[PDB]
Amino acid sequence: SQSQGIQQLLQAEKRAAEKVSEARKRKNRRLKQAKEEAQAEIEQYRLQREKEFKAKE
Amino acid sequence: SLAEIVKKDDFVLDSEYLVTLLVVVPKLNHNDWIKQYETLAEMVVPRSSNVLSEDQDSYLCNVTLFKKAVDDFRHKARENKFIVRDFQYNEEEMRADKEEMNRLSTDKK
Amino acid sequence: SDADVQKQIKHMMAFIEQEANEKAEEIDAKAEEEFNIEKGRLVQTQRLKIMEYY
Repeated sequence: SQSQGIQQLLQAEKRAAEKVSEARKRKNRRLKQAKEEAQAEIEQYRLQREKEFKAKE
Repeated sequence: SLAEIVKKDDFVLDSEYLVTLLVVVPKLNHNDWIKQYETLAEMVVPRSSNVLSEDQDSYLCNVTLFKKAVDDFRHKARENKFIVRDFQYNEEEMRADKEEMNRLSTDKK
Repeated sequence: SDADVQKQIKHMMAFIEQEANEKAEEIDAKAEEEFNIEKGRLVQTQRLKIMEYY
């Protein structure tokens, strides 16, 4: 039966699909992490500029 | 018609690295084709010829293989008189052949 | 020989695994690039507006 050849094709494709899907999941997670770390660091910049502004006042 | 012989289980599709090709061969030459398709190109898995049907002259089979093989495979099939007839379970085309056979007979009446 | 074709394909199919790993590594390289690009663009655009406000 042709399953002896066909399952070797399907196994390589399933392995391939998993490796690509994991990288796409990582891509989405990294983009979310960039927004969150930017939101933390931008407040640190604001707080420093606020301290300098109060000193000038 | 492909609509009389095409069935889903004979196909490997909907994939990044995988293809199904389709080839017609004479009934005498089929006895060579059963092995010889594996010699046409690299990236072909063994035992992947799958006959859809046979007749008074000939066979049509699917060949299931990795995507890199396909253009060398099809060209070298033609150079050896193995006739490429690609139809990748085309549901819209088999449905069109069935519905239009019924319709044009009915409309002619 | 069916066994020799099986020995050949068992080697040759490793190129599909390599191309899939390289495709995943390209998506990961894009994830690292777009992380740095998006973070930098967002932070510096807002930081400029914050410096202008103050």
